[PDB]
Amino acid sequence: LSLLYHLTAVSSPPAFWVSGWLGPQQYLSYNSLRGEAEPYWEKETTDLRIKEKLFLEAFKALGGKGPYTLQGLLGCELVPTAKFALNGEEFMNFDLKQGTWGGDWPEALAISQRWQQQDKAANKELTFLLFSCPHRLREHLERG
Amino acid sequence: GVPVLNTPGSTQFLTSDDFQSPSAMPQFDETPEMHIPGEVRNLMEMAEVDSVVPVNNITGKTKSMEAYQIAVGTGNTDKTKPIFSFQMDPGYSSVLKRTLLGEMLNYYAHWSGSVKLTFLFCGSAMATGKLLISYSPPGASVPSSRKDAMLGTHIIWDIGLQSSCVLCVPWISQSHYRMVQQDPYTSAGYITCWYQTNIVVPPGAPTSCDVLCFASACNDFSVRLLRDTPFMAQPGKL
Amino acid sequence: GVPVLNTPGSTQFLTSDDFQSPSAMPQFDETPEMHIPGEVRNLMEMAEVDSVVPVNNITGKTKSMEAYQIAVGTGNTDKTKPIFSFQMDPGYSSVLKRTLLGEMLNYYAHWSGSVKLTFLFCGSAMATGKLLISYSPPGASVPSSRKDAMLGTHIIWDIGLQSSCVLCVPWISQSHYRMVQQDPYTSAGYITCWYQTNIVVPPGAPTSCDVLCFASACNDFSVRLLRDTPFMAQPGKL
Amino acid sequence: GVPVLNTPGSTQFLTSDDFQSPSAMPQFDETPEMHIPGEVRNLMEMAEVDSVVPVNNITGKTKSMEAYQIAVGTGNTDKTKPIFSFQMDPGYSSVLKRTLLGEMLNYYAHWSGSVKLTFLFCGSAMATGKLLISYSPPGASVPSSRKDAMLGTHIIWDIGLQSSCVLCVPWISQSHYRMVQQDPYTSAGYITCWYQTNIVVPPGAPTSCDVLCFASACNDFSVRLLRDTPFMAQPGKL
Amino acid sequence: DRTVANTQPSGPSNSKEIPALTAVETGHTSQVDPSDTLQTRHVVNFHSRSESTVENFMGRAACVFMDQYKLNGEETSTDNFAVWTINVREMAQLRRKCELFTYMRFDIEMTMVITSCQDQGTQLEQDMPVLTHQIMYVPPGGPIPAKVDSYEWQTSTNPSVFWTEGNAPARMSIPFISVGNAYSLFYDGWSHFTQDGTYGYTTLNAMGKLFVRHVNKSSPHQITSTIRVYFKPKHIKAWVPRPPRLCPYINKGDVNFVVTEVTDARKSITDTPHPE
Amino acid sequence: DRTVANTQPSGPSNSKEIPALTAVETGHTSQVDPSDTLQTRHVVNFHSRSESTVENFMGRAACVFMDQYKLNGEETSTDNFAVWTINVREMAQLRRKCELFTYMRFDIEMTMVITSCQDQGTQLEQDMPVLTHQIMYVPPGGPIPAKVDSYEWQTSTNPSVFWTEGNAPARMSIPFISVGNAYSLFYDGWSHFTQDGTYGYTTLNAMGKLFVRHVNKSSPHQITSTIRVYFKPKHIKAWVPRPPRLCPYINKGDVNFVVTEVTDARKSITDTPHPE
Amino acid sequence: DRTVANTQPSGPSNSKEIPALTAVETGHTSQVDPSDTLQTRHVVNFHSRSESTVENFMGRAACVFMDQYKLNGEETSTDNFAVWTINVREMAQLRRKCELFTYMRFDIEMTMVITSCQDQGTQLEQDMPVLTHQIMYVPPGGPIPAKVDSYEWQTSTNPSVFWTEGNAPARMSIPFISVGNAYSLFYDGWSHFTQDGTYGYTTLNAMGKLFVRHVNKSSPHQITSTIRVYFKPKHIKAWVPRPPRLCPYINKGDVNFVVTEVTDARKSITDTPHPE
Amino acid sequence: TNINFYKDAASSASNRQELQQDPGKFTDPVKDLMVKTLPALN
Amino acid sequence: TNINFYKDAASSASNRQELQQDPGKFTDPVKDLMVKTLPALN
Amino acid sequence: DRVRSMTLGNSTITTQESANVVVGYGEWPSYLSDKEATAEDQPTQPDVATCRFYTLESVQWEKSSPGWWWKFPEALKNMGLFGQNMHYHYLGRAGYTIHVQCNASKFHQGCLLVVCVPEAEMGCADTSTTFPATELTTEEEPHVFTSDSITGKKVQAAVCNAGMGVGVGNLTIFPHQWINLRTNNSATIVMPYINSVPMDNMFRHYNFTLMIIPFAPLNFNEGATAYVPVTVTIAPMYAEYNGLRLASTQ
Repeated sequence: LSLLYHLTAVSSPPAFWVSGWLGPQQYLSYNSLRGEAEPYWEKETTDLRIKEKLFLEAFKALGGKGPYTLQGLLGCELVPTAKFALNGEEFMNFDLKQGTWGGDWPEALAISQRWQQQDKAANKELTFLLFSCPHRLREHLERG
Repeated sequence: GVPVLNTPGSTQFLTSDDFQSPSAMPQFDETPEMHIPGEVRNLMEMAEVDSVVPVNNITGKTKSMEAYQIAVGTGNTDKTKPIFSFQMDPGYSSVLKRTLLGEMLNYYAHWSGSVKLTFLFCGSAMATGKLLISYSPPGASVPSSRKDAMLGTHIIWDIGLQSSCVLCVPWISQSHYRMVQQDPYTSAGYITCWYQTNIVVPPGAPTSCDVLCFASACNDFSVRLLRDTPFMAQPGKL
Repeated sequence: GVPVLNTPGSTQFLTSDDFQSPSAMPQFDETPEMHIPGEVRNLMEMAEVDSVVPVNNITGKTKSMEAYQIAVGTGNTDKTKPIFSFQMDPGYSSVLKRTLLGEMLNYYAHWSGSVKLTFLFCGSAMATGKLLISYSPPGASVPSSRKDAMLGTHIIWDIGLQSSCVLCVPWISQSHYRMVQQDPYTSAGYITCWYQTNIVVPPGAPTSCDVLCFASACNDFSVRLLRDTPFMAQPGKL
Repeated sequence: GVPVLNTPGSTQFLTSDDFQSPSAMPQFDETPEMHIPGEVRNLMEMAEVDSVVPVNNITGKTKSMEAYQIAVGTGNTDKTKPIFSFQMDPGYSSVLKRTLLGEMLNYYAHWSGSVKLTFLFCGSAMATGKLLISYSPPGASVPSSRKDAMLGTHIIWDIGLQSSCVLCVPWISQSHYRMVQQDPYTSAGYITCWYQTNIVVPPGAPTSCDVLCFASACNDFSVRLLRDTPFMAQPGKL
Repeated sequence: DRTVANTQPSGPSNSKEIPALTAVETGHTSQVDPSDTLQTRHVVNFHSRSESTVENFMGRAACVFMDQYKLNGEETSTDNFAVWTINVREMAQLRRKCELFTYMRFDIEMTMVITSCQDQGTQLEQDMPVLTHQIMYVPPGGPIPAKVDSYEWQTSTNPSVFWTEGNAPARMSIPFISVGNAYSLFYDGWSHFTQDGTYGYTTLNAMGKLFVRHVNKSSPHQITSTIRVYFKPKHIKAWVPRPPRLCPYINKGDVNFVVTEVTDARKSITDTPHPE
Repeated sequence: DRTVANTQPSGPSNSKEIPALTAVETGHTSQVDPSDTLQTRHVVNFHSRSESTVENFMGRAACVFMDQYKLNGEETSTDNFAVWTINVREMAQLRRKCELFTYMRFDIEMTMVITSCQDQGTQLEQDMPVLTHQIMYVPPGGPIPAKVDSYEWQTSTNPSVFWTEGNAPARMSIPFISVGNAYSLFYDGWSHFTQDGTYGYTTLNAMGKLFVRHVNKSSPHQITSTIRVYFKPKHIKAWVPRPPRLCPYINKGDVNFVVTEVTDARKSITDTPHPE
Repeated sequence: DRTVANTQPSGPSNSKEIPALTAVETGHTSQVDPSDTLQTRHVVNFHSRSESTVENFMGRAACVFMDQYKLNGEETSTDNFAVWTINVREMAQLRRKCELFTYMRFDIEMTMVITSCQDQGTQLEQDMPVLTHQIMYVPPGGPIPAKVDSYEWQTSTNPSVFWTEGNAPARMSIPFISVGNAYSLFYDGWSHFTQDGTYGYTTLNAMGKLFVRHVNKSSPHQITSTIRVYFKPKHIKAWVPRPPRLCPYINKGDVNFVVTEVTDARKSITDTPHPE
Repeated sequence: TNINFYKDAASSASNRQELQQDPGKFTDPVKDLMVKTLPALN
Repeated sequence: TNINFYKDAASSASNRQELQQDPGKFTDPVKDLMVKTLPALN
Repeated sequence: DRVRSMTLGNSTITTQESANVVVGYGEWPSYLSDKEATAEDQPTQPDVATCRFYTLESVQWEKSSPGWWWKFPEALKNMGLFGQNMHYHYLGRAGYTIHVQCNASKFHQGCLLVVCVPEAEMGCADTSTTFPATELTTEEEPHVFTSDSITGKKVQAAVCNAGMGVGVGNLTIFPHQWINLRTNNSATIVMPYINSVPMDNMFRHYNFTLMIIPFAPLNFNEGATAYVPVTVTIAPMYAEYNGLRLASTQ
């Protein structure tokens, strides 16, 4: 199966919301207003709060004042899969080796550097993708 | 004895230190060193070697021999479209990485020097054409027409007896060293190939020929800052 | 091996030590050093540069461009009153601090040398006057009249073609070095400006002109004891 | 004092270090060194000494004096069968180990040089014969016939006044040093003895004579990497 | 060690030479000494400016990285290793000194003053052996650890130092790791050529990351170590000096600031703090 | 330190000299500089390749052995000592660097960054003295320890280093321990002459084993130490360079691999990551 | 460092010179090289025997004394100090190397790798300061300690070293302490002139005792330290070499042995381990 | 730096200062000299 | 390496560099010279 | 020059369109020097008996051919006196001049990386296990790469990689000569004796692999010769042989 959190946020709105799909079925519906991982749950809530803070800092990272609908497909397929899209177009990906986001888009490097400024955020993403996502996938497969 | 003060940087295992150390086997008689051919003394000597570039990263075409072959064909279709187009940085560009030059750079953090891209024609001997390969320095977008390509640095390759014309891209970097990693600052230009003239082939010759790009390094090429390669990413114990 | 005794001051990270240390990257090829213009080799070279002094620390006038402008005017009102009056110490005086000379001193604990205060007139070219700027050495109170000002060290500045007359205050310190911090001992004197003659302006010229003070350092200027600047006072992680 | 940085490999007891150390008894008057005969200065000098080889490892025959005696006899039976057959490696071969050369090698991990196997006849003086002893280099199987033995390196020993002909096996190793331990790579050849001519004895002379193999080392012999001997395997405190 | 220039003897002067009267509008700081504008004595000044050089000013080592990495159990996370994209900006004390100059070519001594303190807890009975700490400088673009026990800690080519707690802090002289010929403490340009992307010094002088961890695999009870990386810029070849930073630093990626007064406010332009 | 060759000045050329037009089919990489194919300026290049030599590339010390050996009670087992058949292959970081060359003659600095952490348990009250660790290199073919208290730890001839925790990691320069004149990082042959047996580098360059233990006999409560042997290949005389390893390593005895893409896949042959 | 003698070139020889045919009955090992008995090529051999000298063979330091001395309470006994009548025989690893030679004149480096581990117990809460260990070499005939706190530990003339746990192991170079001009590793004679008394090496080379203790008076809970004395014989002037010991050692006072096979038994005199 | 404090040659420092290279081994391995200006084949 | 930092001769380093050997002590101990080429007995 | 002639031993190789001869790493083959020697067995040096171009079996270059690899010291077993001396000698040193002849008309498209990779340790299709010798060494036919990933207890002949888990296109660091049918009708790589040890067993040790990997698949229009072979001839110049003993059962 393939676990995929559909991270999404809007700079000028539900400011931030996650749609965790363990397979084609959706199992997690996180929202910024609630601040909790509404369908173990505490750790996922903390991780998604970190992701929400990263998305807010990414919104601050973009120089343009126009709307920005940031999206992402974070997860692991049992292999980590990180694909971030700005305004509905993929712009950056998280390199596991170098352990940092990037792409040809200038906004990709701006957001990657802004998230790198956050304390251990790149390694938080490394733990989330390489370790936390497969751990949650296996735990949910055994449980369900 | 002699008064000595333990300066900062003591009782530490710096990974990049050249400190001496007592030997495990004193007065050990090492095997006499024979003249083994191929004494590599610099990693750039390995980078300097023309190495086939997987230009064609298309899905399925990679993890194969279609990755290295640039499909150059006899046709009127998409001859004002690039034969290939990638970024010049051997470090983080998916095309120029994972080769002698690219993997050599990936073991470092800063690189410099001109890159020679040797384009070897693999087709029929009767096939004749002209391919214009252009390195565009950063500051503008990737070339979208051959008109935009000839403005920058370009080489016109006449397919023929040599058929291995090399675009030795220059060093137009703002800084002395570029960044191996994906850095928008001090990034390299873009390599785009176009059809100066269509490769005319006789009826007996195949229409679709191939091109192999060879990334190598010049006498001007150098790297500065050592680092662990991000390519490996060892999962665990072997 | 050689008998060595661990003297006091060993296994310690003194912040002001010049001990050697193994390099992280041995035989690292640094980028060749180009002749970048502006090679600053002493911090006093930066202090020596005339730097506009926020003389006018009045509330509201600071955090603005009114802080640097000394408002010198054409009038009979308060012409026996100082144009400005502050303390000479660039370190702790609110006026002479937060500038090249002042912030340069704030990074140290002891300072010495003559301070040049260059007074640049910013007014109409038709405006003409005389401003008497006086450095009074410590021992008495701040000058309250121009009569008390001319007793000490003073310069009479004739507003004109130059209009940048500099009061290069002398070194009348009892000790070789003064204290950067607010120390009653070995403190500096006071800088007070007065109207030697009223600045007469034509009807077409504005009555209220301005003066900019530039704190700089002479060839005699020096500092002795390094310290962390009290200006920053970092709250926490950035 | 002098700033010193504790390099990696400090505060460690490397077993193979030549570091100096303060003496327990300073200015100790050692007993004057007399010229004791037998000054052994290299362990290979001990290896170079012909040492009787327990070729006959047959059960019961070992832990005895039958281990060293190679039983060479006057007969037509099994004269196209090897007189003895073992592996040339003094390190891990059960035959050539546990002797001066073999135990000398067992204290090391890499060895090199030609081995002289001196074959001393122990029989009646009237006995006369010819024994063909062959070292076969690795790459093929152990010699199974004298025809396969004479192809490699062989020596024909004419039993007589000398009766101590030595097969000085050559150094046909692919590498400069072989492995003392049981390594399929860079292993040595095989020593096999055969009856070139049957040892004819008079009726008064005994039919079954003996041969003693002496493993020694040449001037070309050397070892490289020190190690603890696997022979001892101390169980516990003595 | 050349000392300051001695104040030359001077007397009364009514000449047409105007030392004080100059023009700072020209951009030239007046080179007048006290003798030039005042009558002074001949004093042989020995006030050496040796400690006032950029080599000595930057010679003082100041803390640049403060983070708390932890040793605890087998539930390895991102809190067991300290991650730092090596940049002077992190701590303001040395950031202001470096941002006193636009470009500085220097070899940087990195001293790791690791302070390990057991985290306060109900159970602290543990008696752990002396903790060993690995401080690895990952080159820019090289692989970075994902966990405290990842393959990236096997430093085949990445420089690293293993330091045992209680010894001298691990001091490693990192050479001039810059693609250019200097370190741009300020970079007025952008990350990308399209005038977009990241803005500031962070785009250039992309020094590789530094990862700190406990070489000890685990600890019966959690122990938090503060890495406290201090930087000593030596072999300074600073270029284009800049005024010391006025506004307090807010972020380590940009010079973005909350507007601050030029200097401490005073009651009046004629207000002099003086004894009564 | 010889620098790179300076780009010679060049101008417009319509000659019959074809620098770009060459034949890479010959196996010769074209030696053309930018001046040869393009009109360039005369720049005196000082980009030294000192850190890009095999001596410096292999000079960086990278971890090669990670194992956890334990101190606990009197029930001695195989978990109280760490066993390693000394081979670069174990950790991939330095394995790839070494497998960038077929043969390398070098003296190898072995630094043991021992990190002792008490194993998490119900009772951790113990206050053990400073742990001493013995790191013995058993020569190939020499006796190897069977227990933590075996006779083989009495290093009569086997090299060994006793290191006290908290000091500088134990650095021992092992000399060129090879039967041949180089280390075969790749060995396309077999172990035995019959074209059978073990295949790969493991047959040759049979470096002797390394055994690590706690010189302290026992500990009131179990303490796990991570040996973390790091290798620094110095005095490199590398021969026959090889491309850096593409596929991730699966085993430390063979180069056996799961097929990997030549390089990162891209949308199309004309796909260039560029700012919009 | 003189290398091995190069194999001289040789060709076919039918001369009356019989190199192979010699007489080992004379007690002379044949000095024939491969050239003498076989046709060989001229190879310039550089196989140095530097590491194969008695200086280098004995240079490897091997453990010679293993004992457990304890720190506990005030009930001082004989278990608080480790006693050793300094003799190479104790541990077989170096005993075999020394018993490869009849007489050896050498200065002996004595390295004490003390490993202190708290004895497993119900209560281990203690937090003892860093243990200091005294290693005193009592000269032969000098007073020896009766308790851990006896007057003999006051080393007025007996050599001693005080080592703090966690530092480099205490290495003391003991000089040539022998009444004679060498050390008799084997002594075929008896202790007394009446052909009685003690037999073996123990009678001569009567090296003085070595006593190891904790300089710390007591410990809240018992801690056992393993002294692990390792010997490095340097400045070797070995005389009369002997074959390496075949039978496993049984006692450290005599060479008394349980009969062992000459070598590993093999199926048949014609049995060669070879690939099929 | 050049001073060696141990007699063993394997105990010396890394030869970082030694910058030698022969790219003609791998970049110009052809038996016959191939000049850049001259045509490579015929 | 050759420098001795302690006055005691027993404190010096191991003489690893000293490679001397006289195999004629044990491999050629006969009183009369035995030439390899010549027959050993008579 | 395009035309060339190599006269090594009895055999003679004539070429008309061959590219420049590549010498492996720039070192011409030569006999093992006495300074560089480790054995004192007086090795035999057959100047022409063993140092001659042995023509291996012709291999057809197909449109779908991934590539091939020969283990040279091994491939030449039971092929002339070089193989006989391999059997009869424990040690062996030789410098191999590999002329790979792949002739095609002017209407044939394709290019082969004919690279001699010293000690090209191949990977296994099932990584856990190790392939037998019948999968690496040529067994009545050269071993052929595979276009995609393969499984089973065989050599991982995936032409996707170089066979050692490494990039195939990066193999040009090793001595090589491309057979471009436009230019090259043959490739000439002169590899010296390349090994860590001065001499090694020629059956136990595989000195190198001749990997002929078509980067551009052979494409030809109909009517042209479909059977385009890739012959391999190898001349072991300076074929030294130490450790003479009984012939190996290989």
